[PDB]
Amino acid sequence: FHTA
Amino acid sequence: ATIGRISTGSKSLDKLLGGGIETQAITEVFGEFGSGKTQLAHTLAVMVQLPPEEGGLNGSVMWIDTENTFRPERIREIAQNRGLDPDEVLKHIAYARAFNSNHQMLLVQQAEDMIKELLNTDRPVKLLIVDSLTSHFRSEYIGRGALAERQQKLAKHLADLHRLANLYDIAVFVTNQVQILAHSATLRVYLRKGKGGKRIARLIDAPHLPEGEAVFSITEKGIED
Repeated sequence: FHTA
Repeated sequence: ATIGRISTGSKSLDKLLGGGIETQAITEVFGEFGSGKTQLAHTLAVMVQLPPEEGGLNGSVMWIDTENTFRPERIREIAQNRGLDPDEVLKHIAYARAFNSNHQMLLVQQAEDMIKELLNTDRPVKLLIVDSLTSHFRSEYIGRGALAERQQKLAKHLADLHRLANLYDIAVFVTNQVQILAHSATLRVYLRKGKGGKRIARLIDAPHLPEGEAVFSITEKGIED
């Protein structure tokens, strides 16, 4: 998961 | 522990839902291509970040995408048009693309790490989106023998999602493209695109919840009456  | 309720942005759809989608639940929206399932997901990913008196849960979002349909520009549009900072709203979305159904299933375990990290901060995870829940399962488990196998794997995936919803007080929102099978989501909402491009929602197999249909529009604010 990565920040948008 | 008491459940929370995320407004969808439509008063009509909220009423159908008893106030909004619930934490400690999996809400499945299903319908044909173009119905608006992914628009509702984008809308919820902004709404949940609002404070509770505005229909949110001051929450963070996790999003598992299987169809490359997440659009940061759409989040930006919805956020701006609701008085919010688009970059901050985006910051509180954690996003992963699932390569296949097995990776999709592992991503639920991966998600638990961030959920735990954020749990006792002021923006805990409150929404987990899986869009599409079923697309990889449909392409991988196909032909003679596949109905049983696919249903088993999908039920296990949904059990993992139910555990996160229930253990960490999260609303899980999942999409399913539908043109006899068992389903294990908490609540199933049938969505269709009708005359004029209005969207129409109906609860399925929920005899004690509102009978009737909600109608809403896709707009620059996400959805609205």
